[PDB]
Amino acid sequence: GIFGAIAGFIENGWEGMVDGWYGFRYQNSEGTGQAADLKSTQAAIDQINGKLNRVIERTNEKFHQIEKEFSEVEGRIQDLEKYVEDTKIDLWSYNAELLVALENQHTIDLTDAEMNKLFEKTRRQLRENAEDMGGGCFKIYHKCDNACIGSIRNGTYDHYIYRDEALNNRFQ
Amino acid sequence: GIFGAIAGFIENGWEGMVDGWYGFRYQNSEGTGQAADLKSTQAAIDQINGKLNRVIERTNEKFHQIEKEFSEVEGRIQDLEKYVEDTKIDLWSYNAELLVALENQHTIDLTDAEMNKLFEKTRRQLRENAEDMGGGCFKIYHKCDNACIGSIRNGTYDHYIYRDEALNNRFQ
Amino acid sequence: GIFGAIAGFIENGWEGMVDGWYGFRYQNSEGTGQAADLKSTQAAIDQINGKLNRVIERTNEKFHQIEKEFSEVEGRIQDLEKYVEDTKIDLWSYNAELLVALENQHTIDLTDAEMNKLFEKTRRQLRENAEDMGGGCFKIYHKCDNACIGSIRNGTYDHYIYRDEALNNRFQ
Amino acid sequence: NNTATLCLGHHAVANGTLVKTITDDQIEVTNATELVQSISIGKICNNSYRVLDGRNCTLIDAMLGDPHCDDFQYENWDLFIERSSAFSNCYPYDIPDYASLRSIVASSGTLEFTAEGFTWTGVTQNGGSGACKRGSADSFFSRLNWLTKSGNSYPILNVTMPNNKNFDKLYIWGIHHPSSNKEQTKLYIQESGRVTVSTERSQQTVIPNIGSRPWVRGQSGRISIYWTIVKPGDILMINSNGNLVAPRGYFKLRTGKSSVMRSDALIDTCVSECITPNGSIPNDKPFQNVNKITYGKCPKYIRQNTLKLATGMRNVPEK
Amino acid sequence: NNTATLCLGHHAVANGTLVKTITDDQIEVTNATELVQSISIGKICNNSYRVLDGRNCTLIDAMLGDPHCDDFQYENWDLFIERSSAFSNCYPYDIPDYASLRSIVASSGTLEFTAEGFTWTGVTQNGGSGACKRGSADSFFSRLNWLTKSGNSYPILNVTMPNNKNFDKLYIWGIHHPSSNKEQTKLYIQESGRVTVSTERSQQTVIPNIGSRPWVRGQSGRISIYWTIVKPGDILMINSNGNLVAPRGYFKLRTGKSSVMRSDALIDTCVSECITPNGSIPNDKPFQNVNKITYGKCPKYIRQNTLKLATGMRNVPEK
Amino acid sequence: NNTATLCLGHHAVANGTLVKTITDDQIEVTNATELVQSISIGKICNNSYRVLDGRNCTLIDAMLGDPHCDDFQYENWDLFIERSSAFSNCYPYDIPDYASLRSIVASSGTLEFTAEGFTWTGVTQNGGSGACKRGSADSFFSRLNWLTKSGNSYPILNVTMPNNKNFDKLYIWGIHHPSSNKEQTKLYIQESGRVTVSTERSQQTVIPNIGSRPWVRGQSGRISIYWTIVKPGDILMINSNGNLVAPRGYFKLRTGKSSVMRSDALIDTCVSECITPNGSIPNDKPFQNVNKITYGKCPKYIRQNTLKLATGMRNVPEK
Ligand SMILES: CC(=O)N[C@@H]1[C@@H](O)[C@H](O[C@@H]2O[C@H](CO)[C@H](O)[C@H](O[C@]3(C(=O)O)C[C@H](O)[C@@H](NC(C)=O)[C@H]([C@H](O)[C@H](O)CO)O3)[C@H]2O)[C@@H](CO)O[C@H]1O
Repeated sequence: GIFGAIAGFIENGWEGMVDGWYGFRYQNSEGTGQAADLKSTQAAIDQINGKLNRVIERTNEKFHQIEKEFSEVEGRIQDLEKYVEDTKIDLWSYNAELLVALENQHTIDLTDAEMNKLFEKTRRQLRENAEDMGGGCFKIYHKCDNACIGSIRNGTYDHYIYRDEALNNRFQ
Repeated sequence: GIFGAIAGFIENGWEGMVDGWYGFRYQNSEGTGQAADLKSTQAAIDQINGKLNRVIERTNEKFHQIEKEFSEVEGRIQDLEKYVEDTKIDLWSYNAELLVALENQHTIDLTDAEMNKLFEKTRRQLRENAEDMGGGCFKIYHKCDNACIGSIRNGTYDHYIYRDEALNNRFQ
Repeated sequence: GIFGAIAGFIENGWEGMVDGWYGFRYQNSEGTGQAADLKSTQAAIDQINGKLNRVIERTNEKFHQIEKEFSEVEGRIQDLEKYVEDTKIDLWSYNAELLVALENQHTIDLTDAEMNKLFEKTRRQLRENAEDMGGGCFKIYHKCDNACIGSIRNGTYDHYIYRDEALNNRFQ
Repeated sequence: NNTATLCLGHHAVANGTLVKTITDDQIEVTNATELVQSISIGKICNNSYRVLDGRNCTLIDAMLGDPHCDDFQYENWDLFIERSSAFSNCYPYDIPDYASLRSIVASSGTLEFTAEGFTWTGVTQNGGSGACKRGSADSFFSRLNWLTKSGNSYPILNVTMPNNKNFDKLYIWGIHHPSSNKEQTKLYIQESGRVTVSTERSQQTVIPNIGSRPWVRGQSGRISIYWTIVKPGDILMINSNGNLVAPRGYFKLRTGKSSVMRSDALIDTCVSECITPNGSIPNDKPFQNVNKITYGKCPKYIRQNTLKLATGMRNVPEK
Repeated sequence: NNTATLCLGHHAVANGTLVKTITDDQIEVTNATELVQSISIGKICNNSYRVLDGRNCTLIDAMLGDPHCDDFQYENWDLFIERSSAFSNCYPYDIPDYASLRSIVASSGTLEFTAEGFTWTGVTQNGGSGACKRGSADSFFSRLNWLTKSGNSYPILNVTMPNNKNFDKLYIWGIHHPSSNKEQTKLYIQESGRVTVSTERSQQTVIPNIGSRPWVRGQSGRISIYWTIVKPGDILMINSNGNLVAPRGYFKLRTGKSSVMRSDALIDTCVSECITPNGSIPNDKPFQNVNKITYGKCPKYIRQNTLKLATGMRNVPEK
Repeated sequence: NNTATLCLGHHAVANGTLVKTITDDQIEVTNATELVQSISIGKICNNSYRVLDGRNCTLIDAMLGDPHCDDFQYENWDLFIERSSAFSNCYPYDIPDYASLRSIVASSGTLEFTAEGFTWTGVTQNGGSGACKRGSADSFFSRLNWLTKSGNSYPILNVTMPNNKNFDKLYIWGIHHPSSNKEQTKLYIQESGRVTVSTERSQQTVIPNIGSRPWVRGQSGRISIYWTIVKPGDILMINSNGNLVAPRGYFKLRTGKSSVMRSDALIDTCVSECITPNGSIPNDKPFQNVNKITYGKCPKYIRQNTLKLATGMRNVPEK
């Protein structure tokens, strides 16, 4: 997308991730783990369901219309009937083609932005206890077990607790 | 919002703020205060007024047209006159709905972006004199009376003046 | 645009720069310089080439259509023939105006974004070796000649090499 | 204090307004403005355009010259108002392709009448009827002329009216339909009636029909109304031998911005550049749900009765 | 360990689906959904709506009352299905403005027939023909009535059937065209036959024509069918001196949601709110490419046969 | 030395072009491209399509077979160009629903003619006129045939022409209108003229009208042109007793991609797949403001004379 996160500073996706659209991965004192982030995945799938509900919220009921096929050749008024229909189709064909183009473009944009939103959210929590490694990866400068990683996932990481150790590991 | 500022990392707006759209709330040695920014407020109102001039006041002038209401039933050509009018009303109605949709979805995005731009604008000023607390808030690590804030508001805060004080408070 | 890089935090463009759409301007030990970034340029050019090819893909092949100009005054059916062609043109006219409005508003945005992306891609390389002066300018705190700046363009700047030097010059 | 806190943010309001977007069907914003003009004044405006009230007269009754439509003899309009409460108080008539004549007269936007002295030889003019009383005594349509036999015989008529003017002349004419076979030979002598209007480019021949129609204020007969446009340089020519409802003259056609509208609204003094059957509406908004029939500088009609365009950010108040 | 790596990412798949965008024509996403309904069931569902198969009868054949369309005398419908294998097995007839009558009947959605007593003085009713057998013996269109002279003379008939009911009556009538000059004086006595239907708001006079037409199941003559609608309060009137095909009564008009459709599609039990000439289709996708002719709650037809809608992010797998 | 300063940015141009956006009315970008085709070549190209110069002939004059349109007897086209400087140099004629006939011939896209030997018993063929000179001597429309009485009487003509072909036959015919009463009995003996062309499906009966018309190259008469299509298997039958303008044969109708256009443009050698009354235009753009009348692979007409599609970023030059 336009935010350059998906197919960008995050080089590629994860076929291993099967339980969410956006998640984490890590390595620490208690091995190496993967963990989806639901709130972002829920923000993504709500908007797509919104689009799909908006596109699929109405089909106009229509009854007695003009004749759209003929057997003989009549002349003047028969042309107008074919023309009115031919014009109607072209305009809806355009309206359908543009809608697809705009919507799909917005889909790849809002999915991308949500990938980036999560990154800035995770950064903001870490404060001065981690530096951006690039590739969509952080480097936390203290021992961060699964209990520690879990607080980040659930939006409850206190930087003050690990500030001194990390701040000392960064500059020595 | 697609940038994740409004209804995002900023928890909520302020009903008390009645002197602008975006703004700063601060705590310092001289107490606590509030003030609305005029520049970022102006930008958003310019883009909205820009849209509102494009859509408004281009109503076309139409004079004599076909009949759209009939007393007697005439069959062939009457059905066409209703059908053409029916086709016109549907296509314009669609266009109206699509316009309103795209404008509103863009209206939330540019108002969201502006908030986010005002934030990064402030970070840039503060250099290494302030850390990102969270909730779109900044911890300034030096004494900052109303003059120090007034300078930040007007975009004339000089980080070198308060560096040695702040840089020491951040790392000790 | 919406991202606030072009005509936003960056003061203005560079007419000197002719060999690309985006790039760097530096000052170091071997004098000053300018270099246009090929990757980010090429990207933005592909998206705008993509737009062109979509809008200039098809033109429909029509043949026998209704009479749109008349000599005599007939009455009923001639007005309908005018009204169809009048309504047809009005709808396509609006379809053309809206398209060119959306496209261009999108064009300024994706081009603005490609500035903001290149700026960030460069911040992420430098790590803690450089601060952010303002106006899209980094202050690097170590001796970086044209070979080093060369590694910053291609995307192979190893901050570890210069870290100790830069961390010394920033905080002493 | 050796520190300070700086929190950025945005404004908010208590009573927000909901809008539709690409994703959300209902999302709350700080502000909005209406794009659909759903309400109306309830009366037609008259200072922007010359709006002419037809009253009990229809457009074609006034055109033909019905006794109760002597007011609209030379008047012109921008928008003519045909009332539902309107009648035809003259000879019982009909028109093949009625809407075409009504449309051409409406687009013309004028009813000025330049009379012409046709050379009627061997026939009496100014025929009348008891079902078309002009004040009290018997009369007929003022722009038409009933021709009948003058004494013993009805000759085969043969007039010519050359167009030396540089515009399209509109001659309104017709043919009479007697009620009985005695009435054919009584009023018009000749056994078989016939009318043949013929320009250089075309020809229109009409045949009358002797038969009983429903009782319409005394008369059990009919008069079919026809018309013939004559371009600059072309010549008019009638060829009849009975039942000829002759033209008194011609109306002056013009390609204007005029029309006709059915309405039972009040036309009171105001200013507005958009008129409907319900009345006048302001054209500041680009859409409207009042009525699909419109005239002037109007907003387009749509099925929606409201469309809230966002004029502000997303609203999210305090707790 | 004193450090910890913390990477962020998004999912990917092995077989992504391509879509179109403003910039990219064929960009691959994780997952997309179809918006153009391409396939059909292959048959018309007749539960969602009351679908009536016309079978060998056209809608106008059944209206008049063709011998092989006796089943469709009081039957009504939501969607009438005309077949390509349908015929007209009665007198050779034609209709000027045929489709207009076909529309009015199809839109009304009912062929219920209320008969009425007309005073046909001095003529014989129930006239028939060999090209319109009702079992074996000669017959005629059941809702029409062929009149001919009584004995020595054909009197100039003249009937009035007032509309005291509170709806639009639709009378079906016509005029006969003999094959030869003997037949005009044989069957109708009077030399020049004529028919003149006339309401208060209109008139419809017709003249027959004596001449040979092609051999249609024995008959070399014709019958031009017509129709007249009468509004509440308005009176019906006929005035003929020959060649009158009398009306038996009137059909009940009603502003319904009905229509007619040409199709050779099977009509079996199912449920679906959109019916085409190819059979019913589901109305969940917004567009369709099955047919431009439609009935019911239907998607809007377009020329494209497929338009995928991304329902997921851009897909980028591992190398 | 131990510092650098890396700054980033974008290019700029001296002459940025202006464009329209969702927000800003007039905003300046580095580059753009035109989507509305405003200009034209000024001449019609005729390598892509087969453009046929109609000259002083109209489509219907060439169809009938006018003396000066003998070049268009068997020729065919993809697009036909009627010139405003066109004339009819034969008998004075009119056509009710003229445009329908015009359109049918245009859509057909050909004027090949298969003649058929009709059985004209007791009448004289090749009836000519002074107002239609084929070189010098008197003549008539080549595809039509003016019949008159042969000696003392005029027999009630009767001919049939079955369609054993597998396409729609188009028979062009008409009826004559004598100037005076003596002339009806002179040329056609029979007092009351009549023509009745009829298929198995439909009929067309016409009656002539004796009366004077305006002077058209030495004639005060008229000929009303009609046409009748006959389907595979269906049979043609004419039944007249005077004033028959008989057909020599039929034209071959085809469902083609041909049309007609009123233009006064020059038609020279070049290649361009779109055609307007002002010549050919390039179809590379999606829109155009040249003319609403179009033929071939053309862009869509709109009200605007320009629409600029930005193809570069926002321009912001140095100071
Ligand atoms: C070649 C030959 O010898 N032929 C005659 C043949 O013409 C004729 O047959 C009858 O012809 C008359 C027309 O003069 C009718 O067409 C007869 O048709 C019937 C029918 O439909 O059965 C009889 C019926 O009683 C008639 N009904 C009425 C109300 O008139 C109708 C009707 O007249 C016409 O058909 C409508 O045009 O026709 C047809 O049998 C026979 C008997 O004269 O003699 C042959 O020799």
